Amino acid sequence: VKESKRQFIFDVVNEGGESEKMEMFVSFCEDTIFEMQIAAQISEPFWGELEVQRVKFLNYLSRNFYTLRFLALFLAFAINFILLFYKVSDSPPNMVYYFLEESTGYMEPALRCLSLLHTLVAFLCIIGYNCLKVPLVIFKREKELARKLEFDGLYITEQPEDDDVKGQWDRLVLNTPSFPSNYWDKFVKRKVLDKHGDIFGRERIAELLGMDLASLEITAHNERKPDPPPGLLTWIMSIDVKYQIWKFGVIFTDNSFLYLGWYMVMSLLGHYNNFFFAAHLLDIAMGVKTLRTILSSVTHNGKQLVMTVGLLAVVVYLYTVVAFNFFRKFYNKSEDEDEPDMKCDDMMTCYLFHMYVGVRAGGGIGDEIEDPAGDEYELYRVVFDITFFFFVIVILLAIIQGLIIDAFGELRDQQEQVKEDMETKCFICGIGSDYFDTTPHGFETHTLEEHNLANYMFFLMYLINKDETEHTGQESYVWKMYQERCWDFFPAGDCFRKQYEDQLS
Amino acid sequence: MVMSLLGHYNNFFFAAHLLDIAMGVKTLRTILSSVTHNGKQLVMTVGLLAVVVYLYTVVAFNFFRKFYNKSEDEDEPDMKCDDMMTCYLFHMYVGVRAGGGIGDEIEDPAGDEYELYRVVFDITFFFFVIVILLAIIQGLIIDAFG
Amino acid sequence: ELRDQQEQVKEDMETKCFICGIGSDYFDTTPHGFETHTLEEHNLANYM
Amino acid sequence: NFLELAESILEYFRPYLGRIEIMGASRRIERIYFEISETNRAQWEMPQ
Ligand SMILES: CCCCCCCC/C=C\CCCCCCCC(=O)OC[C@H](COP(=O)(O)OCC[N+](C)(C)C)OC(=O)CCCCCCC/C=C\CCCCCCCC
Ligand SMILES: CCCCCCCC/C=C\CCCCCCCC(=O)OC[C@H](COP(=O)(O)OCC[N+](C)(C)C)OC(=O)CCCCCCC/C=C\CCCCCCCC
Ligand SMILES: CCCCCCCC/C=C\CCCCCCCC(=O)OC[C@H](COP(=O)(O)OCC[N+](C)(C)C)OC(=O)CCCCCCC/C=C\CCCCCCCC
Ligand SMILES: CCCCCCCC/C=C\CCCCCCCC(=O)OC[C@H](COP(=O)(O)OCC[N+](C)(C)C)OC(=O)CCCCCCC/C=C\CCCCCCCC
Ligand SMILES: Nc1ncnc2c1ncn2[C@@H]1O[C@H](COP(=O)(O)OP(=O)(O)OP(=O)(O)O)[C@@H](O)[C@H]1O
Ligand SMILES: Nc1ncnc2c1ncn2[C@@H]1O[C@H](COP(=O)(O)OP(=O)(O)OP(=O)(O)O)[C@@H](O)[C@H]1O
Ligand SMILES: CCC(C)(C)C(=O)O[C@H]1C[C@@H](C)C=C2C=C[C@H](C)[C@H](CC[C@@H]3C[C@@H](O)CC(=O)O3)[C@H]21
Ligand SMILES: CCC(C)(C)C(=O)O[C@H]1C[C@@H](C)C=C2C=C[C@H](C)[C@H](CC[C@@H]3C[C@@H](O)CC(=O)O3)[C@H]21
Ligand SMILES: CCC(C)(C)C(=O)O[C@H]1C[C@@H](C)C=C2C=C[C@H](C)[C@H](CC[C@@H]3C[C@@H](O)CC(=O)O3)[C@H]21
Ligand SMILES: Cn1c(=O)c2c(ncn2C)n(C)c1=O
Ligand SMILES: [Ca+2]
Ligand SMILES: [Zn+2]
Ligand SMILES: [Zn+2]
Repeated sequence: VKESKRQFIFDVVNEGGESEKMEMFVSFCEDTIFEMQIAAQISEPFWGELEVQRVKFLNYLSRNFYTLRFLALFLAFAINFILLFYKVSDSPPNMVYYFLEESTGYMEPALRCLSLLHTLVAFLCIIGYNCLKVPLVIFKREKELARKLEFDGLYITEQPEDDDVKGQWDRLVLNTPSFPSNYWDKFVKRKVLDKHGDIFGRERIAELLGMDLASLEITAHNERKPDPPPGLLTWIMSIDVKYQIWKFGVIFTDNSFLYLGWYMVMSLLGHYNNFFFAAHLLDIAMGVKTLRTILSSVTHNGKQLVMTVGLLAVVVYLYTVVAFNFFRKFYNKSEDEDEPDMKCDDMMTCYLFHMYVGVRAGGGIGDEIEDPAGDEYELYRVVFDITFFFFVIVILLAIIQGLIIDAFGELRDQQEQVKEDMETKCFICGIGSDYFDTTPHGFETHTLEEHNLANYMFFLMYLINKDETEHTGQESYVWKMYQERCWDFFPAGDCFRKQYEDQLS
Repeated sequence: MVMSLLGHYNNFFFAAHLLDIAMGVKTLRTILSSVTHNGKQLVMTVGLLAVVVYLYTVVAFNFFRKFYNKSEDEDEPDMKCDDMMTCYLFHMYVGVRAGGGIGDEIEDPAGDEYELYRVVFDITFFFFVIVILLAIIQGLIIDAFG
Repeated sequence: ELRDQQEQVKEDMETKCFICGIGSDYFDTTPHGFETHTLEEHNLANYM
Repeated sequence: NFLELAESILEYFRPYLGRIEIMGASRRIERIYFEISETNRAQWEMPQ
């Protein structure tokens, strides 16, 4: 929860607007409450016994999801260390033989054991993710969909944009019997019907949301408790195929799940050829935090880097055109005078030669083409080579390096800005420290005892847990504002000390 | 003091005391703080470079073994990628130090059925190992200064 | 320097009224005061 | 009470009620209300 809080604070301070700050804060509180419920559920203490064991096993996997990921990383490193001993031969230990060359004779069985263990651990990581993180993904998707239905009439008054793939896919879940499965609000359909029913048609809304108007009054009329046995037939009857399809689409579109799935696929391939296990070494980027931060420097300006490489390609093409039209005689790469090897007698070969050799050469294409001294075009050739060296080797590569350096600087600036904002301003009311520090340790007192965001989260939890008939006046006021999604109760630019400055003085 | 005593055993051990300038001179200490400020990031970057070079070594060992002959004598070839350990050492020792990457030091691919594969191999090695990772190191140092 | 120019423009627009020049700090004494001021009181689009 | 009863009219004319502030002949800041035409708003919102 602390890591989630830090990530949320960073996101709000960097990519956030003061107008939506409180909306995002309340959304974070909702997500944190759901995550707390998941953590409590997985916390440690024939069909019935099997269910008990299955639940315990899944809870164990969810609890040790990260330990399993680290174990997978370790197993990949061990497998690759073993692979370092591979050798190739033309005879068994014209087709070639690959075999480990080690004295002990134990590495190969160790390799088999480690490969099997790695595949098993990858599978367990997928299961642990599906049990620990997917619930929050579905919760967020359902919450967003419900809000867009009730307060925006997304599929009633408006429509998706024909390119909002998420909006188009969410159309599959609207009429499912179990749409709000993770999101807490189980009456979103009733609320939407009551809100947009009259202007859009109650029957039309009921068809859109898959509601049975007639029976929905009966439900309120009396209490019906069914008696479903553990029968697999009953479980099949309970399965909601359309909702399951929508959920699987969401999951298979989620990035982390796809990453883990491709990890598992790569392990299975490693069983086919052990060298496929090398792909799992790239896992360090996702695993280690320091490496992830370092790689963010490259990926921050990735679009600019790709565009720079494209510009380099275009410039090299222009140089290739000039060479192909004027300097063809200098591109002979064969010492044998009998059989010349001209590298610029056709544009494709000349372009490949330039891009492959001149770009990698320390001094450009002049290092690798014939010396121009004594030729009628000597000055033209030296200008050609010098300009190639200065534009392609000195400047464009300098552009790439400068992009990386600027990425480093900008990321550090973002971190410093977040730190300074948190240390010089209240996250809730926005008043600066300077005002509060007129009293000794005033800012610290204010942010720890008066406007603590943790205290606001705790208040939301307390309101949810308390009975409504027991709410005080202020609790009822805040509860009504929460239900209406009005964030006016949050103090903005004001505080108790400001309100009672003279009385408190 | 131990190093001085050793210098009495062999006079060349007295060279170790030249490193004392880092602690002694203030300007040099400040300059070296630029390197040491992001030392963890520099070490992690070197590790990432090792991993990337290992991946390139795996690809070369499986596909481009014929290009890694470093012997002119046709009688006695010297293949540098007929075993993974030798290929990895060759890559990390020669390709990283080469100005244009491993393509500078392996055999020319022109005329081979895998020519385009080889040029993609060499160009990507040059751009990822020589241009970007070393640029990451230099940028870390510059950011430390700033 | 180019990144600094972009950031400076963004910060100036988000921390000060383009017309009167008063800073956000003053307006934000009222809830969402700066947003209200720049959308409903001193909107340059409204001047056009 | 009148504003609550006129909520619908105010909501309907919200996009067309231009509001600015000027330093008037009285040496005081004055609020000015005027009509924004639909064509004017559309042309202003054109991407160019
Ligand atoms: C997607 C970009 C590349 C991803 C890396 C690997 C490709 C994985 C993915 C997808 C397409 C595969 C579909 C075909 C599957 C069959 C595999 C195959 O066709 O098997 C050919 C050779 C292995 O030979 P074999 O079948 O005779 O084995 C002995 C088995 N017997 C004796 C029974 C014949 O395949 C080999 O060479 C395996 C070892 C060398 C290949 C490089 C893998 C590890 C090296 C570096 C890390 C991965 C590269 C990182 C790239 C990141 C940028 C995207
Ligand atoms: C932005 C980075 C990309 C730029 C790449 C180039 C930068 C560095 C370049 C070049 C310096 C060498 C200039 C080219 C050599 C000209 C030699 C010359 O002048 O000999 C007069 C020629 C010979 O006559 P011919 O009938 O036998 O050959 C033409 C008939 N054919 C083509 C069918 C054989 O007659 C003629 O073509 C008259 C001239 C034709 C029109 C001028 C076009 C020449 C090409 C490039 C000029 C721009 C580069 C200079 C700017 C440098 C700063 C970046
Ligand atoms: C800890 C990392 C390396 C530290 C540098 C030196 C090692 C010091 C430390 C510890 C372990 C030593 C334990 C064994 C002590 C015996 C020394 C030894 O076994 O003596 C072998 C040779 C000297 O030959 P000798 O005995 O025949 O002398 C003639 C004497 N008679 C004629 C009687 C035979 O030792 C030689 O080569 C001495 C001269 C060359 C060795 C380099 C020393 C100075 C060069 C550069 C600065 C130091 C390197 C900076 C590294 C910083 C990164 C950590
Ligand atoms: C992140 C930085 C690290 C990445 C390092 C690599 C980056 C630059 C790399 C490479 C371009 C060359 C691609 C590899 C050459 C493939 C040649 C080919 O395609 O000939 C089809 C082969 C020949 O069949 P065979 O049975 O005789 O040889 C397999 C049996 N054995 C291994 C036992 C001999 O059949 C096959 O293996 C079918 C293909 C096997 C599955 C694909 C795996 C190939 C290896 C790497 C692909 C990823 C690099 C491309 C991405 C570049 C952007 C970074
Ligand atoms: N409304 C606010 N509520 C809480 N902290 C605030 C608020 N406004 C500003 N801050 C500042 O945010 C920082 C919060 O400290 P911090 O997150 O380190 O505390 P913590 O509970 O020990 O958690 P952690 O150790 O996980 O970071 C402090 O500088 C506090 O002054
Ligand atoms: N006098 C002002 N008039 C308008 N915006 C102002 C003024 N002073 C400051 N601003 C700020 O300038 C920014 C204007 O927002 P912005 O230009 O993004 O709005 P827009 O109408 O949606 O246009 P666009 O999406 O094309 O940028 C807001 O941060 C607003 O607070
Ligand atoms: C085994 C270790 C991993 C990191 C999964 C891997 O192999 O990744 C690369 C490298 C190469 C060796 C082989 C690959 C095979 C197929 C896909 C494209 C995969 C990337 C996974 C995508 C992209 C991610 O960014 C997030 C996401 O959703 O899935 C890719
Ligand atoms: C007159 C003295 C020199 C030195 C030629 C001059 O002024 O510039 C040089 C050097 C540098 C300063 C700038 C230059 C860039 C482009 C032009 C074309 C020129 C090359 C002259 C061509 C090359 C051959 O065709 C022979 C010939 O006479 O014409 C060159
Ligand atoms: C079709 C025209 C070319 C030029 C091949 C193309 O499209 O891409 C090239 C150049 C560049 C743009 C991108 C590429 C990266 C990877 C692929 C595999 C490809 C190599 C094609 C392989 C090599 C040999 O096996 C021969 C063969 O036919 O297949 C290459
Ligand atoms: C606003 N809100 C919630 O945020 C909430 C809730 N139950 C759980 N959460 C998380 N209830 C009933 C609720 O009204
Ligand atoms: Ca009561
Ligand atoms: Zn406050
Ligand atoms: Zn103003």
